[PDB]
Amino acid sequence: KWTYFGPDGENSWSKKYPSCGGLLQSPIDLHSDILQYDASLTPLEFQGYNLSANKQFLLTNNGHSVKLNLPSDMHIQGLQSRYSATQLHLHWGNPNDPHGSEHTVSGQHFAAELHIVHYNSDLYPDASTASNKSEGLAVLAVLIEMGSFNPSYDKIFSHLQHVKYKGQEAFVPGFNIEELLPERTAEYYRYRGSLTTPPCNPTVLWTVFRNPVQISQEQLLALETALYCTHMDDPSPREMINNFRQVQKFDERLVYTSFS
Amino acid sequence: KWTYFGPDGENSWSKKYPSCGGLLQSPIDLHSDILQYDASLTPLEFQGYNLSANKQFLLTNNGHSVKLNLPSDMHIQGLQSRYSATQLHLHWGNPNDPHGSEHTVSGQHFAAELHIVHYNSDLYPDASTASNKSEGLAVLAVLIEMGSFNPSYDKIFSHLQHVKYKGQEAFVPGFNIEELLPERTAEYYRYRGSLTTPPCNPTVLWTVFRNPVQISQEQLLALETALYCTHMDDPSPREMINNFRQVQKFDERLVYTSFS
Amino acid sequence: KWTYFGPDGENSWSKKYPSCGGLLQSPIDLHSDILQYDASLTPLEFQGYNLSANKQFLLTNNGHSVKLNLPSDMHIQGLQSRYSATQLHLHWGNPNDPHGSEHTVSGQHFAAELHIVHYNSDLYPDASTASNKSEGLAVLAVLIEMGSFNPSYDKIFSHLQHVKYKGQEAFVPGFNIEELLPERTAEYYRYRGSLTTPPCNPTVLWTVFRNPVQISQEQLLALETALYCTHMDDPSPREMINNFRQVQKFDERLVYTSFS
Amino acid sequence: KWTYFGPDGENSWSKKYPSCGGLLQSPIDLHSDILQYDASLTPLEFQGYNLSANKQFLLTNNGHSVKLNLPSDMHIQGLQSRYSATQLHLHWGNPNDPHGSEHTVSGQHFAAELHIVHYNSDLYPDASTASNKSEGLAVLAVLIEMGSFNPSYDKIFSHLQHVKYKGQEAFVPGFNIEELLPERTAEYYRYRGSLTTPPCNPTVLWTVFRNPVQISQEQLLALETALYCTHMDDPSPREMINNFRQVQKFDERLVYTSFS
Ligand SMILES: Cc1cc(-c2ccc(S(N)(=O)=O)s2)cnc1-c1cccc2ncccc12
Ligand SMILES: Cc1cc(-c2ccc(S(N)(=O)=O)s2)cnc1-c1cccc2ncccc12
Ligand SMILES: Cc1cc(-c2ccc(S(N)(=O)=O)s2)cnc1-c1cccc2ncccc12
Ligand SMILES: Cc1cc(-c2ccc(S(N)(=O)=O)s2)cnc1-c1cccc2ncccc12
Ligand SMILES: [Zn+2]
Ligand SMILES: [Zn+2]
Ligand SMILES: [Zn+2]
Ligand SMILES: [Zn+2]
Repeated sequence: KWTYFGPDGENSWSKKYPSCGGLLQSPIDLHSDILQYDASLTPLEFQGYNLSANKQFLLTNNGHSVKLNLPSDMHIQGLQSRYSATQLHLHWGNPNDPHGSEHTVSGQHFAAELHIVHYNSDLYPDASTASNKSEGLAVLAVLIEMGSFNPSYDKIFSHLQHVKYKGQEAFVPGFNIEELLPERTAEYYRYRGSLTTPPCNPTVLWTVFRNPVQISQEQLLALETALYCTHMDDPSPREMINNFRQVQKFDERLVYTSFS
Repeated sequence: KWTYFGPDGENSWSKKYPSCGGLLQSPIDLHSDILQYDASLTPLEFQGYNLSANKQFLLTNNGHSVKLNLPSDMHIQGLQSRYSATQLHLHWGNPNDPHGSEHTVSGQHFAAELHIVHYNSDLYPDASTASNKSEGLAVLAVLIEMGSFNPSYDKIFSHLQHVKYKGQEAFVPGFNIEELLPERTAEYYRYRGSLTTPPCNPTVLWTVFRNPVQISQEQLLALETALYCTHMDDPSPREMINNFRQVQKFDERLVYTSFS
Repeated sequence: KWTYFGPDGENSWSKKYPSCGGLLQSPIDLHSDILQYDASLTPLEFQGYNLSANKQFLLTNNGHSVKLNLPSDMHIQGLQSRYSATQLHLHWGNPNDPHGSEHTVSGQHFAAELHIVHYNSDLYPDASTASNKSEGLAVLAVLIEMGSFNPSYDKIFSHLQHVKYKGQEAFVPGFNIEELLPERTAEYYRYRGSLTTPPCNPTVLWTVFRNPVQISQEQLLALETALYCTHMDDPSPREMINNFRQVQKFDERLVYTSFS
Repeated sequence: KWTYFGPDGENSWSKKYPSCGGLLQSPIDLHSDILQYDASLTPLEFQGYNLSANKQFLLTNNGHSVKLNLPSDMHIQGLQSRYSATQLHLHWGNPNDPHGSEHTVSGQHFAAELHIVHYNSDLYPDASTASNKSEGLAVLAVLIEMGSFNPSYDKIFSHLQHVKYKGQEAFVPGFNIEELLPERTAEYYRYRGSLTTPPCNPTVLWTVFRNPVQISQEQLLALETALYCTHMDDPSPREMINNFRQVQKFDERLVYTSFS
């Protein structure tokens, strides 16, 4: 058991999850002093992201985020190995302070953040295996700010009232996950990091796109208010808000950019 | 044993010091969504801050920071109690990333941060018994930015190369401590928080001045490069750099401002 | 009554020493699939390793290796028990194939290997008693590759031409044993294993440092050609070469690393 | 009784099978220091390897491997004597660590290894007579790696669910065995060695082909998960995994290559 608030909150993760107090922890603040252009970074190519409408995909409240399962025939090209998709999920703040991205840029929090998790499907049979091993995972991160209505993000958010509580589940018809990504995917930040939640394994290769996406005022408030961390009858219900980790120390180490 | 790096670093403080994973932790990011103007916040008066030039004051490398002992006849006027000074010390980054303040403003790290530590002398007989009790401590924070040489700060910094190693001490002739304070001390952020180092006692009334002071690049580099956490003859020395805590979650609370 | 070649070689050790065909045998091949990061592995401290230069320490050819006796005031700090030093020795190949390390990394042999042997002095009165008992021993392993001359190793290797035959003894003045260790001793592999020689007791907590040291081409050749397994007057001399065990099966088990 | 794990495992083979602790043991690591080009080595020709589809060949789980019986009208030309076939079988690792070849190349384990066993039909009347006599046996070894699906190897793998336990047998229709061999069979390593299982007779002339073949992830996982070392009625079942011998010392001896 771990939470984002109170006694089992993130300063206490290291007790049961020692890696949370270990190496290569994420997320981080992306600022000029630790950036470095790498001319050899190539654009990712996104394959099998256009999910068939006649198929459906499981959405789950896992008590920490809302999660959509993704098929292993969905994959990224442009890394050392083929990585196949396993799931995506989100991180957000709260109505009084709607800044709940994990990564920050020059000290600025965005409204929210999308993570699309992949496992090394050349080396490893499944995400389970891959999660605590070298070269294990590749996570794509999209920064989300307030703006115009996003019909693509609403393909997820229109389902939130069916996964209000921990353990609940709902099917979503296939849509084009590539619509979730920003402008000019070629431009990104890349560094070696970790899971941002327990167990905090340092097995993730991070790609954070430079350019944010927009969702409406209304869409963001919906996401911040829809969900609970607790089961259909915990005596003490807890709202799912502020489900992001504080940025970590990042000392004598480098984040590589595909832009100058 | 605690540090700012490695297995004894801040994510693991909670394992030896339970308060570091509890409530009311410092430091924090000061941003609009959690600020509120409070016109009842009156100017502090700084009494006995003009230390006798004929007296000397102990400077010490304690392995975590550099610390100057302060006399009990030094005190803050204008709080519910009189608070008497006990010591001051600093926090800083590193030459490759010179942004090591503890508190941030709108996401932005300053170069360094000065802390003038006081205890409630009305209620308690010394800082020791005040430290972990209600209304025990008040800390004044000055944010420090790189720019102009600062003669007053140099009355401390000129002694740095003579306390390079843990346990070493020097004497500092009395000078006017009020000269370390920024302009318009009437303007400040106020909130209830904690020590930013173990034991992380949540017993601190924080006053962070609105306006930064400046020190020279040269002053900053001396601060960032002169000092070691280790004793003189340790075969493997460790540099005293990045001795600041990351900002903490601050939800469902307000910081009060004396300026609008 | 055992060798590293022919009928009394390692496939036959189990006929004379039951533990050599038992569980938890060393050495092993260190490869990604059986590695796991463990943030709980903190740095050892090497205490009393700076041996008095006014003292001398017995170096012996015992017919299997060259051995340096070590004082019991020398010890490892940072394990559950104190482990006190008893001897160090080496393992090597031969000039025709100079890859005689015991542990391998991703299949690759290094030139040679140093073992520094310690016993659990909290639990047990001497190394003799600890040798075949629970948590009895702890061995530090340094992988040795051929490269730059090493003055510290030469404090040993300079005496080799005076212990050429079995039973012969020389005195080595005290020097700093820490100088035999590599860079970044905080980085290591840890696993539960056995003596690599008869009687092969499965009582050893192994720490293999991640990073090798270098010794010169000339130092390596002296190690591989100076010593004999036989007594001086024996008309049939056998050269002390290839005195390393092959790697053992390692299944249903993990090696824990302090690095990722 | 002998096994690849625990107290009857490979370090104990010598107790009842003396030759396992003897001369000329296999397998070995093939690395530059012990290789020598030999221009007189000629290519093998493979005769009667295209087995009639109208005949049947017995597949058996023998408790140590899966074996396919072969006819003696299958032979190799290109050695000193005609060698005629008796069986083929395989060696493999386990799902967590899918590296179970017997021979290694520059320290690298491949996924698995195929052995095609032949006996000297010029000198001896049958494989049994030949097995423990001078010039008795010749074994071809093919190294196997993860890659594309291999429909030729599936002519074996598709019958595995019929031989899950020791003693169980199934007939396989003839296919072309030459389909199991890699590209450029003319390039190979040759050396004098032994059976890699008890009784470890030193009577094998080994040919290991330079180039590996590929099978899919699913085929390799199939092979590693299908079979048991124990009978139908064993109360203590054991999965058939890691059925490969560790590499042997190879001192004062040469492997000859057909390529330079
Ligand atoms: C692949 C995976 C990612 C995650 C993630 C946690 C946090 C992230 S995030 N915030 O993108 O860094 S991804 C959690 N669990 C698994 C996972 C998936 C499937 C089986 C697992 N078995 C053991 C441990 C973890 C397993
Ligand atoms: C009051 C006090 C605060 C602190 C502080 C640690 C960190 C801060 S900071 N970073 O301003 O929050 S203040 C350290 N020592 C004492 C202190 C001062 C004097 C005597 C003490 N005796 C026992 C324990 C602590 C004593
Ligand atoms: C504790 C010990 C380990 C060893 C070792 C044999 C092999 C290793 S190695 N290759 O590090 O695994 S360490 C040798 N001698 C002693 C030892 C040391 C001192 C007294 C002894 N008395 C009886 C038996 C052994 C004694
Ligand atoms: C059973 C057997 C195994 C082997 C082999 C055992 C291991 C290998 S391998 N792993 O290719 O080196 S080949 C060779 N010939 C025979 C053989 C085959 C047929 C009859 C026999 N009679 C007596 C002894 C051996 C006989
Ligand atoms: Zn995430
Ligand atoms: Zn402070
Ligand atoms: Zn040894
Ligand atoms: Zn075989």
